[PDB]
Amino acid sequence: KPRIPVVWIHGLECTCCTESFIRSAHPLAKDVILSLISLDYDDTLMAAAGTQAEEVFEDIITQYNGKYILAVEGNPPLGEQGMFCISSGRPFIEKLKRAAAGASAIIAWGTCASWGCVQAARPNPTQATPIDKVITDKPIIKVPGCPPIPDVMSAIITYMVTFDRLPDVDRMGRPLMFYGQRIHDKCYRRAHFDAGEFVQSWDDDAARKGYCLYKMGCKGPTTYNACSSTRWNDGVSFPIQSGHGCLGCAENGFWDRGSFYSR
Amino acid sequence: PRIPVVWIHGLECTCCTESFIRSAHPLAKDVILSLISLDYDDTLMAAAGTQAEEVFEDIITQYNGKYILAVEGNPPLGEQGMFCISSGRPFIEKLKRAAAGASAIIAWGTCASWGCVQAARPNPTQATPIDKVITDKPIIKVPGCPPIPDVMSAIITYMVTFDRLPDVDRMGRPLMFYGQRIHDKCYRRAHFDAGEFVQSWDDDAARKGYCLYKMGCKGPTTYNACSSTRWNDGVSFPIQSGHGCLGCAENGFWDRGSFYSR
Amino acid sequence: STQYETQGYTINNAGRRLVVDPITRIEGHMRCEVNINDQNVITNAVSCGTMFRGLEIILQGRDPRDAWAFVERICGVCTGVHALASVYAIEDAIGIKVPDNANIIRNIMLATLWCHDHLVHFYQLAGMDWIDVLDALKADPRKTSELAQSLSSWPKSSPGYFFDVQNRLKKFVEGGQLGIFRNGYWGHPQYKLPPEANLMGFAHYLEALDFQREIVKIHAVFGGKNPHPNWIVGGMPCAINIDESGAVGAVNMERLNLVQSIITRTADFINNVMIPDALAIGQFNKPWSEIGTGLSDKCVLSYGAFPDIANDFGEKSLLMPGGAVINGDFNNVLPVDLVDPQQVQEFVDHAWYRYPNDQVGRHPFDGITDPWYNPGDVKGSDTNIQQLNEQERYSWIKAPRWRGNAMEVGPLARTLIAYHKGDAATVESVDRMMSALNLPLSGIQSTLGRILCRAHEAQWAAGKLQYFFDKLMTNLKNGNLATASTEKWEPATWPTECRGVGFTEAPRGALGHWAAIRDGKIDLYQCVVPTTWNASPRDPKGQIGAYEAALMNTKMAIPEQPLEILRTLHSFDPCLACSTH
Amino acid sequence: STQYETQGYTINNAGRRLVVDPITRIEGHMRCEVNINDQNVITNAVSCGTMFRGLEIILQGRDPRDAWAFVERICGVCTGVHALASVYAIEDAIGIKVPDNANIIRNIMLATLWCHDHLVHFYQLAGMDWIDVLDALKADPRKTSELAQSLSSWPKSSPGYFFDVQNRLKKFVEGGQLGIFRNGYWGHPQYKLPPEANLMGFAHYLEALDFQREIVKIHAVFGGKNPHPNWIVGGMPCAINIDESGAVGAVNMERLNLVQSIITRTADFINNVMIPDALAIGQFNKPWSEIGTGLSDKCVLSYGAFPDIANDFGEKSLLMPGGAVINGDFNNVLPVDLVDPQQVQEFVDHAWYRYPNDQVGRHPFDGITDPWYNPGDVKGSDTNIQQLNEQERYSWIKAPRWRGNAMEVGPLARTLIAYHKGDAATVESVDRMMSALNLPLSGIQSTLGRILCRAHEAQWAAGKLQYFFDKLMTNLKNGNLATASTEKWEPATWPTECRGVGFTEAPRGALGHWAAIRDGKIDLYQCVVPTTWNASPRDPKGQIGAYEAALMNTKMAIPEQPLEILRTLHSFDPCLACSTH
Ligand code: SF4
Ligand code: SF4
Ligand code: FCO
Ligand code: FCO
Ligand code: SF3
Ligand code: SF3
Ligand code: F3S
Ligand code: F3S
Ligand SMILES: [Cl-]
Ligand SMILES: [Cl-]
Ligand SMILES: [Cl-]
Ligand SMILES: [Cl-]
Ligand SMILES: [Cl-]
Ligand SMILES: [Mg+2]
Ligand SMILES: [Mg+2]
Ligand code: NI
Ligand code: NI
Repeated sequence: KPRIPVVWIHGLECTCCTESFIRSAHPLAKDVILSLISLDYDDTLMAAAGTQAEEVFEDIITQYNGKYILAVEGNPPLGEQGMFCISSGRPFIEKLKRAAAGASAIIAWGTCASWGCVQAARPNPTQATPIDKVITDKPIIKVPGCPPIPDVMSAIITYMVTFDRLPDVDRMGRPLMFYGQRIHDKCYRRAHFDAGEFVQSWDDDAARKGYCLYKMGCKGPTTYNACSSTRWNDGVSFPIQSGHGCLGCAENGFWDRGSFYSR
Repeated sequence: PRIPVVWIHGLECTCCTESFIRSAHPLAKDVILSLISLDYDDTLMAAAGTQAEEVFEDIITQYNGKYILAVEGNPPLGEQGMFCISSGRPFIEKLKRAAAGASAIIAWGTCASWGCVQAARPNPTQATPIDKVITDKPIIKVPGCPPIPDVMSAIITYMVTFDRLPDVDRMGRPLMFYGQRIHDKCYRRAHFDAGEFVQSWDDDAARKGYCLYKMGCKGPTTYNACSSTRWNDGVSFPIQSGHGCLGCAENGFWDRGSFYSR
Repeated sequence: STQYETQGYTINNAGRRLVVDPITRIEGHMRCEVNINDQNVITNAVSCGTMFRGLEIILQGRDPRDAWAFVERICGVCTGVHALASVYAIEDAIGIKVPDNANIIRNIMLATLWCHDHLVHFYQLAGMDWIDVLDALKADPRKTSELAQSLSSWPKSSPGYFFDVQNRLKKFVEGGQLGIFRNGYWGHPQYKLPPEANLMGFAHYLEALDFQREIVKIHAVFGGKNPHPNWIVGGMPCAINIDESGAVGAVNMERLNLVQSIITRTADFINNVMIPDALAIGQFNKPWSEIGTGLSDKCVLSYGAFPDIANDFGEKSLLMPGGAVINGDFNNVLPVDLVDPQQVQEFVDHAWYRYPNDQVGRHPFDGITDPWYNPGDVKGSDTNIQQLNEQERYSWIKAPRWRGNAMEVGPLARTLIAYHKGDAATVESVDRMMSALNLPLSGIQSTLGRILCRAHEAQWAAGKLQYFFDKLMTNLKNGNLATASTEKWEPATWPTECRGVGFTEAPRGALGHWAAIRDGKIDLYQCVVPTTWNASPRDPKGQIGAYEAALMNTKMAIPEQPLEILRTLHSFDPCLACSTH
Repeated sequence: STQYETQGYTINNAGRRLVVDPITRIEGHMRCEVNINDQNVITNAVSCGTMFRGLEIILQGRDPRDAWAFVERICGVCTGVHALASVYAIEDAIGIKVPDNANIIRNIMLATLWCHDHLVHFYQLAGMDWIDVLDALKADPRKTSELAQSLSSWPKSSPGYFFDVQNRLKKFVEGGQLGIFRNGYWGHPQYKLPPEANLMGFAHYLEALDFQREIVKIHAVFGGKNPHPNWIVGGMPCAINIDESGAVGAVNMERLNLVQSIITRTADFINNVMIPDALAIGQFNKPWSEIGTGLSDKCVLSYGAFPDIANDFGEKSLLMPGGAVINGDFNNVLPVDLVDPQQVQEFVDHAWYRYPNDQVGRHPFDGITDPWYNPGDVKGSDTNIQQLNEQERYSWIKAPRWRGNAMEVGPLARTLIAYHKGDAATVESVDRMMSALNLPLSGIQSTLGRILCRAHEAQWAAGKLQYFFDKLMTNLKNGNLATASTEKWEPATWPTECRGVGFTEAPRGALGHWAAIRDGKIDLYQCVVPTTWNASPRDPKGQIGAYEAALMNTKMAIPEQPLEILRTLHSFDPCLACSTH
């Protein structure tokens, strides 16, 4: 029985979001691709290149017009008439608009597609812009983080396939299931925060006991994600567990909220 | 040559053996084939009866002073010890003979450490923890019902890699895994601090992962690694799956009131 | 020396006495004694449970809601099954109905346990009775690859793989530290596998030791941990949240995805490693289809299990059939009633317990657990038993009977009940399996048969795992999330006095918990557990239980080496902590 | 049209133009154009980076302690390597020495990345240039098993396994949703594997896609997460506690045990799946040992990596050798100094940047990143390019040169440098690899050779992983737990003005970060990244970069199908986000 068509495009990016996706432990990314979705266009993984690849792009958005999911990694630059990101000799933003016009819905993977991420940090040399400031007539599901958690990305896909609907979202368009609560509201070091038990310098006795990283700049109190519950890389760790405060990487503008080591 | 380990079994349910073979890293397979010499273990060994006791006797003689004794379960003092019969004799006799030649003893689980369920009121068999019977040997208590698989294997690797026993708290529990409370590393602590509690099963609070204190969680008085290391290759732990801690690593936890009361 | 007749057997304690204490590669503590005649054939068999803890005493005065956590610790091997029986019993007594998802998840917990327990039994407990591990050192790696690929599609079959496994065993033995293999029965004439099958078996032993750790991740998700997951009266505590804020704090899509991944891998391992290995053991050991019949052609019992309709424990709901056969009459599968005082009774005339009248059997609602260590006229002393006196009291195991009949329970019992009730899947599985071995159907009533049925049950359970998971997902697609009923959580809502039965089919057979609640507390808690049935001592008529009967009439090649005794006992999968509780 | 000579090539842009935009199965955005003569031979090659973000601009005015986190996001494929170069750079500027365990853990993070990145590149990025996926449907499963078993001890080789893989592909394509395989070059005459080798390769593609997720668990332990683990100036934040209260909150024995398990599995997969597959592609594609040589027999560059003596970046410390070869003189491995203004320079005469004088090169301490999108006289317009004008500015990539020389970087470059410095392990690996294919040593200087060296290096890195882990455990046995130096954590302790270089060998080649600190803030931050070297546009003398040279003189079977272009470009493992930053 046919699988839901997915077109995956790439703007200005580091490819962290593709890389996260292929980490998925359950379902394996292999199984997502072979059995759950039809990943019909994706420059990073596809056999075809150049004119062969663009024939695929054009065929898919025509043949499944109004019936595919658009997944966006990275973001469009507005600077230099869009030619900070060139796709088949044209601005990426044109490919994004064309792809968006045929989509039933759009997944904005990562802080890049959601908000802007590192390229949009001051002074934003390319005028990198999040998808929802360019595409204003389509449902956009924001899945932020730099990158998002692998098993979150795959769970959101399995939700769409199993239940035949988009996840319910907060006021910012993030799936409630994974972004409804703060890092700090599910953090295993919260007991230490509550007790005033803090790491004050790297590798001090507090650090060796897993005390709270608040005084080292942790942004968990203002960051919404699943890292402290679902955790990373098949439940192995997350930033705080390995001794670094949360950077705030799921939040809009986190790069310009001051030093990662300041309050 | 790998360190000799003699694993004996008193009154038990075999949860501690079952936990051990769950180890994800190192795999129990690799512990047995590469890290230790598991020289005696009724649950897993090929030999039975006279063949098995020939191994027991030879091992404790040949490696006298140089084997680790692992103890699962505990000795009953009732009925002259014949609530637990080993080769026609009281288990406690086998325990004493195995203990006398050991370099050190691991007391696996709440059974060997404290007593566990058979020692709960009214303790029909007079089940007794190892350290009240063997009083002249190092005993490392590794409590829990059972202890976490990867904690059991981690303590083994510590002993092999470092050639020493783990440092212990005043009760003989390894500081590495038992130095802090479940509640001091619990991911639901934010909810406890905020007065955000499950009040009845499958309420809105339960569906948001709120704190289980009002449902009888004993995490505040229980020392273990469940909320940090977690269980079954970091998949879950009691609280994560919605049940309060029972207090299962603590001495006498069965008799500390209802699991659902404060 | 005396002789008497019972159930077609001549019990005769003339001749050489052999003692096997400890029985290894079981759960907990067992002793076995036999007498053999001048042809080295067993004419007397004595089953002894050598441990007791007294959970039925400990449970008195506990809150009924707490009971599951205590009784779960009857056994860490069949971990969870006693919790399930307990919540069933308490719900039955109070009149609690659980939500469908709770029932489905409980079925998943039980199926998971069946898969895990049966797998570990086949390889780690029974396997070395059939696989000559040391003989694997003589195998040809290429011929081992050829054999494996002839039997299965399982990927891990390369010559180099088998060479590596063999090399690892060789270096292990070279260390002069044979570990769990020391002083085994290697080379015994009853080991019939060729070297290549021994190397294949040993490789699979290792692969199963690894893989079994994954199966219980299903228990970790729904139950917190394994061993000894958590449960509640009223359902399960693993609240579900798919699409709302805080799903990170509950059973969510990512948690369910983990569960699905484990189910698929579990089915694959069982279907492609264990099932072919069981058939292969069959092929090389066909004479064992005629050994260890015991009570399996006389009296078999199942209570049934896996209610597919929530809170309905009737015949149309239970996916695993219940029923009893007596007198070898498999054309009349009789209904079981666990409240009927004339059905299940326990005798202690040959057990270390006190009753006001030890010549009568007590239904568990009239049960008494009053320990009395009195081994009588043993050879030796009270604290140094050289020979038990089976004419007197000789076990910590009570003697259960069904309408006064001695019954076998477990996989083989269940297979025969389902077969004779006309379950289509079962008839097909059994016909096809015995066909593949070119054996008559009667060959299933044997020590080999017990092993084959257990294997097939692991396959059945792996199938049911997916079915249950799919039913859970169907409810979630329909917006039905409930996992607990709390209507009667508070003691104030309970009857002042009530009693209930919780029953299921544990890996080893028919399990029941009988509970009486009074004034908000456990007044009585009596357990009759599968190994209690199978490892039973004798009753006032001298009738022998399943183990003793299966051992009767068995030839031993080498009296000093009890391989045949081990083979038959292990085929029942003894759980001694279970049996005694 | 125009024609000129450089580096032994005739650059001729007469004749038919071919455009490949996008280049797929790379990281990020690349366009390639060529001219081909009527013999279908490439006479002109044009490498164009089609993206820019401007990290060097974004970093100005930031705290030097934060830099690593920003520049890590240069790339999610080579994730971590920029953070490593960053902490090295800031530590060099300020004068910070990290404790040994921090250095060892950093070496573990780098070796982990080499293993992961190389594995994914081989299978997911380069693989389908060599493996005809649809041809796998024609294989015989038994002959596939026999081939795999002839090449490797790897367990997963059964006929049934290959049948199941083949059947999965069959079902995938039966619906006509070919996904990533749609409109591929399948059937192209340069596909030389037999069907059995295609099915073996495809099976391994899938196995690698699964297995790669495991490798990065090491990053998760020490660095919190992958992609984009965390780091600090002064060492690493993953405090170690083995034997004290609260070890549950740190890197403890259980955490280290997880790492060990991953190391062993990683080595196994690389040695028994990737290495034999690399050799198999070699055996069937030997002509590609003479195609795509480019600069690999002229100019190659390594900075060196993996300092084994903490805080010593000299020749006696780096386990991966540094050095430069020019003019094809492999007997003169020249020392590299990243502070020397006459060594590393970047030119922008053919890139979209402003310099005061675009006819000279600027050392990165004098670097300028002032974007200027001016494609000049294209065929088309500024926003609709049919043909770049390579006589003018044609790339977002700057043109690095070493003493004015155009250099190749990456696995082949490193292999050559280490080989010619007399590294025993490299000499033996190369000799054995080329012996196995019956090829001369010169055959490594090729498109095929780049792939073979990359596979080699994955094996080398897996071995070093264990070595570093062992060194960490040695320190812990000795009570040496320190992971951070913090005596210069505070800005007030830093020089008012200072500058540093952080350098390493990323998966794709020589990486450098040049940082100037002034008044507690980043004053200048200039990156030169391996794909910047390889994908470089021309310089004022018209010298071509590694990609352009490798593509020159290449035969194409079918002009419209860029399979040969993709093979050569993919062999360098392009990272375009890296190249442009
Ligand atoms: S480590 Fe960060 S998220 Fe955790 S309790 Fe402390 S401040 Fe909150
Ligand atoms: S769930 Fe238990 S351990 Fe966790 S915060 Fe609440 S009371 Fe403490
Ligand atoms: N299976 C099992 Fe345990 C026994 N006997 C129970 O119930
Ligand atoms: N490897 C890698 Fe990325 C590139 N080019 C860096 O540095
Ligand atoms: Fe994830 S492509 Fe990597 S930068 Fe932050 S999300 Fe973007
Ligand atoms: Fe762990 S054998 Fe199981 S009861 Fe509590 S530890 Fe004992
Ligand atoms: S830095 Fe990002 S990965 Fe999670 S812990 Fe903080 S949101
Ligand atoms: S019940 Fe036991 S398993 Fe851990 S969470 Fe509590 S100590
Ligand atoms: Cl795209
Ligand atoms: Cl942002
Ligand atoms: Cl013992
Ligand atoms: Cl206790
Ligand atoms: Cl029959
Ligand atoms: Mg009982
Ligand atoms: Mg630069
Ligand atoms: Ni049991
Ligand atoms: Ni990169």
